[PDB]
Amino acid sequence: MNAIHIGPFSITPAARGLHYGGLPHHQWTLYYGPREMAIKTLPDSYTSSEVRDEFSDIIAEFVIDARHRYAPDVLELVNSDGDAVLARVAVSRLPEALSGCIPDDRFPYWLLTASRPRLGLPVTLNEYTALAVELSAPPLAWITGLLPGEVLTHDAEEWRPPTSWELRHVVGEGSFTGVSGAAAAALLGMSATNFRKYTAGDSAANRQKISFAAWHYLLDRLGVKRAS
Amino acid sequence: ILSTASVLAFERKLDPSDALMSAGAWAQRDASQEWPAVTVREKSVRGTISNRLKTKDRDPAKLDASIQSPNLQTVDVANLPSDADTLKVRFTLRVLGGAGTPSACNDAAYRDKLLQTVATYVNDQGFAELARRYAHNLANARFLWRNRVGAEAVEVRINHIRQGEVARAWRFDALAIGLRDFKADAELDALAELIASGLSGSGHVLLEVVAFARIGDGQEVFPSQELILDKGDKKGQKSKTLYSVRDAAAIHSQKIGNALRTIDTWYPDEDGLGPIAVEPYGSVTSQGKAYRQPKQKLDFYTLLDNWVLRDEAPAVEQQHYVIANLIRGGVFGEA
Amino acid sequence: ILSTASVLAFERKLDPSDALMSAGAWAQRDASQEWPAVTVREKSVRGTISNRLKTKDRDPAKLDASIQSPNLQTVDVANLPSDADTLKVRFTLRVLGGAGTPSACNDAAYRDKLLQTVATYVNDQGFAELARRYAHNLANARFLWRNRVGAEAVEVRINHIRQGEVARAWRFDALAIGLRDFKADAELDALAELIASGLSGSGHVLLEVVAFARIGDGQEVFPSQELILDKGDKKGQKSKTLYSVRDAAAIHSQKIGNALRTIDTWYPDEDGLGPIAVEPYGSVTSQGKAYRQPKQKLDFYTLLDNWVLRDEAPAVEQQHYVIANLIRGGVFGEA
Amino acid sequence: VTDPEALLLLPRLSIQNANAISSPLTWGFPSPGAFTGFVHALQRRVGISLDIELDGVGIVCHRFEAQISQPAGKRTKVFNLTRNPLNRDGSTAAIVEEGRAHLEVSLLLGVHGDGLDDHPAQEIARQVQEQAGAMRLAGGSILPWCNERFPAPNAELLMLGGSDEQRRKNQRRLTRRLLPGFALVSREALLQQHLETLRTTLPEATTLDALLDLCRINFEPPWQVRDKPGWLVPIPAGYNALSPLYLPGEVRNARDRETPLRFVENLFGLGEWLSPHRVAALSDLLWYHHAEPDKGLYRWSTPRFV
Amino acid sequence: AQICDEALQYAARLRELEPGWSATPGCQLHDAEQLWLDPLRAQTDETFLQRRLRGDWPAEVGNRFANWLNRAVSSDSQILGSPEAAQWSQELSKELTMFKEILEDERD
Repeated sequence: MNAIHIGPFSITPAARGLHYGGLPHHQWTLYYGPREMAIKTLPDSYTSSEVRDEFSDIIAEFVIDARHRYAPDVLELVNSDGDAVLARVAVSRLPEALSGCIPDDRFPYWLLTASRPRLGLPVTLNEYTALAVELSAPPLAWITGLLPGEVLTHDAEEWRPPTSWELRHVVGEGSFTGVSGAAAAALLGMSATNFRKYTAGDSAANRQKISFAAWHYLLDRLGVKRAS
Repeated sequence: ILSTASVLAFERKLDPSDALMSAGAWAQRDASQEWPAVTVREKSVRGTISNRLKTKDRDPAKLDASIQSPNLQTVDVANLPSDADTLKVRFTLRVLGGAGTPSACNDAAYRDKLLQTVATYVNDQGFAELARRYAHNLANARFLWRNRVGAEAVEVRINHIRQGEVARAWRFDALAIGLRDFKADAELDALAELIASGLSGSGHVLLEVVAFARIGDGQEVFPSQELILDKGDKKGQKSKTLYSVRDAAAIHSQKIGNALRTIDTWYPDEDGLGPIAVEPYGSVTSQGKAYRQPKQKLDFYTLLDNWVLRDEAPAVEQQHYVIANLIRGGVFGEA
Repeated sequence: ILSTASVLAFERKLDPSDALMSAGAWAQRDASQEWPAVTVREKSVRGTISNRLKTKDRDPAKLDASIQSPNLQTVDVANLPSDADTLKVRFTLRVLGGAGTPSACNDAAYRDKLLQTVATYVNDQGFAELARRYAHNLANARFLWRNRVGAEAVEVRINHIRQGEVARAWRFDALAIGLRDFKADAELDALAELIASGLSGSGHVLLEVVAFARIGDGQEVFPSQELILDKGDKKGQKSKTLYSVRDAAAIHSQKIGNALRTIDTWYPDEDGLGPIAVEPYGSVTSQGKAYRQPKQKLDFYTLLDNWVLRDEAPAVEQQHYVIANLIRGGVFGEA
Repeated sequence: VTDPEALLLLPRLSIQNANAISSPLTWGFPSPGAFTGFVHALQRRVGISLDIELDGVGIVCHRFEAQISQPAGKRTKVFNLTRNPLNRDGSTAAIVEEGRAHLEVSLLLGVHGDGLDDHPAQEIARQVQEQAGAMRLAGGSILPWCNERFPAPNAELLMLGGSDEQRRKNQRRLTRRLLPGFALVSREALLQQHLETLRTTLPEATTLDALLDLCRINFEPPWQVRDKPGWLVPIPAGYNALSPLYLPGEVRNARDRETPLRFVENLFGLGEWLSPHRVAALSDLLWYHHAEPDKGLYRWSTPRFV
Repeated sequence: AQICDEALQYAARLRELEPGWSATPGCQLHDAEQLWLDPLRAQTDETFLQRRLRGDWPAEVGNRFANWLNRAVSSDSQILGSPEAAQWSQELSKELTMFKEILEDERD
C-alpha cells in the first residue's frame, strides 16, 4: 500500500508482491532514514495497525538502545566517606573544575562522576545547587544524540536549519518526544498550518526552514536540549 | 583544591628477576657456574584421614571406612641430588628510581604536589634508611623463605654488573645478618649507597644475588608453588605442583620482592616479632592479622593523604614506610 | 560557502608492523638473526589486600577475613632467560605519502581546497620538520615503552630495505637522543630526508628497525597487553594476558605507531612533560587529560577549519600539528 | 484415606495418544482423575484376584510430548488433528478438535491387603504389570516395551519397614528409580492461602482469579517478574454437582442402567510439579479419590502430603 | 533447593546417555565429576572403575557445584558484613549436605 511514518521511521513496502503460502504477501521494509533495520514479509490482508505492531518490537528496542546509548552523565553528591550517594543529578555537561578525585574528611560534601575513574570537586551545598542549576540535563536529552551537531550549536554562522527528518525526530506522529504537531506548534506560538509547512518537506513550495530562535526554543520547551 | 587522584598507579621499583634454583656441594660455590639445576619431579603419596572432624565423622565405623580408603595424590617435589648438600639460588634486581612519579595519574595538581612531597623527603632524608634495610634483606636470604629455615649455613653473594662485567662484589654471611636486627656494616653501607644511587636516579643499578644454603644431602627444597586447575582424576589428582621455567625449579619474582619488602618495623603493634612486609594495611598472610589497621590511622593511605593534602607530615619512620610503599608500587587511588 | 565535508576519512601514513620480541645477549647484536623469541609464559600470583577500602572494609575483622582469602591469579609473564639480558624488538615501517588526499571526501570543492592547502603548506615548508621529529622518534626507542625506563643501554639500527636489501644503514644511541629534545644530527637528518621523500611521494620507503635494550639477565620484559574476556573461575582468573603472534611475544603495531607519533610539542601547556602523541584534542592516556582543548582553540579541527574554510592559516607549529594529524589519519568529519 | 502397606512401582510406561485437553480450561498433561481411574480399573481387573487393594497413585511423568504446532504470526498453539472417516455420502464429517500427547510416566501404587502376605512381591507386581500392559491410561495405548535393550520390571517395596533407616533407604532407592521426572501433587492449601493473600490485596476475588494469578507470569513495574513457589499448573481438581443424583434407570442413554448418573461440572485446582527428592515419603505423592457423594465434590487429591 | 534438584535432574538425564561415554579419550573431560556423571561405566569395567566409585563414594562433587553456586551469589560487601552471608552459608551447607548424602548412596 503506502508508507507508514512513525516519527523518523518509515515502513515502506516493496512494489512487488509475492504469494507466500497461498495468500498474497508484500515485503515490508523499516527504515530509520537511510538505514534499514527490519525487512519482513507481511500479508496484503494486514491493516496498517498490524504492520505497525509487527515492527513495534524492533522500534522499541531501537528506542531503548538510543536511550541507553546517548544517556547524559550522572553526577553523584556524596558525603565525606564517599560511599553513601546523597544526591544524583543527570547533567548535560560536567563542570570544568572536575579532576580525578577521591573524597576525604577535609570537606563534608564532594561531587563525583558516575564513571569508574571518578572526577569530582569538593563542593558545598550552595555551589552544588549552582552547578546543578547551570548544568543539568533535560529529561529527553538522548534525542540530541539522534540529531546532528550542526542543528544544536548556539552560534549563528555554524548552524544549519534542520530537515524534515530531524524535525520529525521530535515534533510529530511517533516522535521520540511523544508530542504531536499541534502541541509542538502550541509551544512555539505558531499556527497549525504554519508549523505543518515546517514539518512537511517535498518541494520548496509550502515548505520553509525553521529559524534559529524557534528551533532552539522548541528544543528548550520539549525538554530535549538547554532545558535546566 | 588538591584532591587525591582517582588513579595513582605506580610502577614498582626494585624489580627482581625469577630466582633459579640449582644444587651442588659447599665450598664448590666459586665453581658454581655450571651447577645442575633443581628439577621438579613427581612422587606418589597416599594419606590417612588427618583433618579435624565436624562431630559427625567421629563415629568409629564411619571413621574406619574412612581410613580403609586412603586418599591418593601425585605431588610435585623438589629434592637435591644425593651428592649435594647446598642449594644455589640466583636472581637479579633492578633499582630504577623515580619512586614518587606515578606511571598513571588523573590530577596533575595532585601529581605535582606528590612529586614535591617526595622531592622534599629526598631533600632532608634521602634513600638511605630504606636502602640500608633493602640491603639487609638482600644480605640475609629472606627470599629463601622455608628454604633457609633449617639451614646449617647460609651465604649470599651480591655482584654489581656494569657493562656485562662485575664491578663490586659483596660476599656476605646470612647467619650473621639477622632476620630481625637492622644493624650497620661497612659492606652493608656500601650496598646501601649503591641502592641509594639507584633509587635517587643517580645511576643504573643491577645486582646479581646468589644464595647458597646448606640444607642437606638429597633433602627437600621449597620453590614457588603454582596453581592447579584440577582437571584430572582423583588417584593422580596432582594436588601440588612447583614452579619452573625450562626444566629448572625456581622461585617467583614477586616472592623475592615480598622478601625484600620485609623491612617494616614501624607498625603500631609490638615489634618483638620482627619486620613485616612493606604493604598497605601491614598485612602478613602467615599471621592472618593486619598491623597498621586503618582504625589506628597508621596505614599507607591515611598517612599519604595527611602528608600530601593536609600537609601533616608523619613520624620520620612512617614517611620512610610511605615512600617504601611508593617504591613497591601499587594501584593506589580509587578501587 | 565551502563547508567541511561530512566524510573525511584519512588513511594512515607510517604504517608499522607488529614488533616481535626476542631474547639475547649484548655484543652479539651484530648477529641477532637466530635469537630465540621471548615466550609468553605463565606464573601464579598470590595477593593480599592492597587497594583503598570504601570505609566498610576498614573494620579489623572484615579486613583480616579478606586477608585470609587471598586473591590467587595466574598472570601471563614475559621474562628473558637467565643467560639473556638483551631484548630485541624488530618492526618494519612503511612510509606511503599522499597525506593531503583523503580516502573519502563528500565535497569535491572541499577536497580541492584541502589539497591546495596541503600543497601551499609543502610549497611553504615541506615534510621536513615532521619527518625530522618522526626520525627522532625512530632513533630513540620510544616504541620500547616500559623496556626503556630501566634499561642500561638502548641501541636502534634502521635499515632502508629498497629491493629486499639494505640500501642504507643507520645506527643510533636511543639514550643519547632523549625523549625530550628534538636536536639536529647528520644521520638523523639523512633519515629525515628519507622519511621526507616517503611522505611527499618522491619514492617508496621501507625501514627495518631493530632495538636492543640492556634490561638485565632474566628480567621481565613488557610486551603489549591484551584484553581479558573474564569467563573462567576466580582461582585461575587470568588477570593479565600478553600479546604474541606465533609463540613469540610482541608489541601491538598501533602502540609502535603511537610512540613514533609522540612529536607534538606545540600544545599550549608547558614543556614540563615534553612531546605528546599527535592526536585530535592532543590526548594522553597516562596523564588522563587533553592538551589542545577545543576551548583554547588549538585542537586539530578548529585549526583545520580555520586553515581551509576561511583561509586563517595558523602558525607554522600548528600547521605542522595539522599535517601530522593528516599523516596520522582518522575518521574526521561529522558522522 | 489409608496408609499403604506397600508401594508398587509401575515403570516407564509410554502412553501413545493421551488426551492432551485435560479440562475445559486447561490443556497439556492429562487429568489426575485419569490416573486414579486407571489404578481403580487395575484393582477392578486384577486387584481382586490377587487379594490386594490398589488405592493411591503417584505420577512421575518422565517424558511429555504434545502433538501441537505453533502457527506463524501467533504466540498461541493449535492441536494437530486426525482425519476421521468420511460420511455415508462421501463428504468430510464435522471436525471435533481433539489433541493428543505422547507420555512416559511411572506410577507409585499403594497396596494394602492380606494378599501381600499370600503371594511373592514380584508375582503380584508382574501380574499387575502384565494387566496394565493391555490397558489405557488417558485415552492412549500403552507401549509395552518390545525388543529394546533392557526392560524394566516393577519393584514392590513394603512400607512396613523393620527400621527407620531401612525404610529411609528403601524410599531413597525408589526415588532414585523414578529420577528423570516430576511428582505432580495437589496444592489446595497453597491456592487457598494465595486466595486469602489476594483478598487482602483486593476484596471480592474468586478462587478462579487466584488460580489464574498462580499460572500467568506477572510483570511488576519498578520491570521484574513476580516469582512462584513451584511450577503451579492449573489441574482439574474433580467434579462438582450440577444436578441431583438421578436413579440408575432414570437417565436416558446412560453408560449403564445400574449405575446412578449425576450431571457434573469440572472443578479446577492448583497442582505443583516437584522433583521427587523434595518429599518426606513417596506415599505422600499418592493421588486418592474422595467422593463425598451427598454434596457432589467428586475430587481427586494428594492427602497426607504435607 | 530447586537448583540442586535440577543437578540431580541433569544426572537423571545422564542416565539416558551411553553406558560408557566417560571412558572415551580426551585431554580434559572433568574426571573428578565422572564418577557421578556416568554411573553405568561400572557395568562396562569389571574392576577398572567399578570399585573406584564404591571405595571413593564421591560426594565432594557437589562442593565443586557449591563453588559454582558461589558464583550465583551477589558481590556485595553489605551481605558479607551483616549476617546475610552467614544465613546464606548456613542454608548452602545444609542443602549441599543433603546433596552429598544423595550422592553418597548411589551404589544401591
